[PDB]
Amino acid sequence: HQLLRYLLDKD
Amino acid sequence: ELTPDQQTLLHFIMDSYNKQRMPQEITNKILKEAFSAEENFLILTEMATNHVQVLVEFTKKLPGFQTLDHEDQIALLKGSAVEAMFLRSAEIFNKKLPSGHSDLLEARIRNSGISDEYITPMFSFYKSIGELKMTQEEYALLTAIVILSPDRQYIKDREAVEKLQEPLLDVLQKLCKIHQPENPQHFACLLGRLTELRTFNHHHAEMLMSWRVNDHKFTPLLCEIWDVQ
Ligand SMILES: COc1ccc(-c2nc3cc(F)c(F)cc3n2[C@H](C(=O)N[C@H]2CC[C@H](O)CC2)C2CCCCC2)c(OC)n1
Repeated sequence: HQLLRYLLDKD
Repeated sequence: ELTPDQQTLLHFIMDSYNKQRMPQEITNKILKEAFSAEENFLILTEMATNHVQVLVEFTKKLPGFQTLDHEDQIALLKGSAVEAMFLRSAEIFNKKLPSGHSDLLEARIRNSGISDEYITPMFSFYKSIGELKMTQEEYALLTAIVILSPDRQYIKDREAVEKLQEPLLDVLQKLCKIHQPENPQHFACLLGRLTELRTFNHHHAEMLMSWRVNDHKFTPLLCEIWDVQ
């Protein structure tokens, strides 16, 4: 789930 | 009556919830003209990709969410995404439209491409939501409650999620006593609706694969959230 991880960790 | 902190929480949840695509934007497209199952599948995947993106931003603004374990954060999103999509669809469906419009919208959805097997329970759930006569705040709080469900699979710290869900449940309960004082069963009815939401999540992949199309193309983001491709 690297896209979801990206969307959660982005400012 | 709501406290100053609860009133603050409610407006903050409302503003974040209002960042979604307008119901009218969605219903205008469906009502305007009839589309083939191929065009409707494409409309659905794009609508669902937008929904997931907007849901992640809504979820991030939920009080205490950013303090949770990162793996639990993902389990919560993966666990609620489909339920939140169907709850949003139920809201848009029960929004008042001119005479005959909601009859055409229902007929257009019935012939979208989805197999008849899933049509009846989907419209049953939609019509049950409509009977509740829910306000915009009730839909917003219920969506927040759906996302912050501690009884979600793979959750490591259930108590951490519980602490976040409880103040939202309290606000909803106060609004249910204010909005419908003649119906003291209203809060219980909304909580009951969440069990029906979970059934759609179990049959989500089949609903999509049984669509009347030759190829079922999904976006990389939808492949992560849905159990497809
Ligand atoms: C997976 O099976 C299915 C089968 C029907 C739907 C479904 N129910 C709807 C009820 C409405 F009242 C409505 F307006 C649209 C609705 N759709 C589609 C859609 O576009 N849903 C998005 C979801 C995310 C939001 O942000 C916006 C709406 C569907 C309607 C028919 C043409 C194609 C698109 C679905 O949505 C949950 N899932």
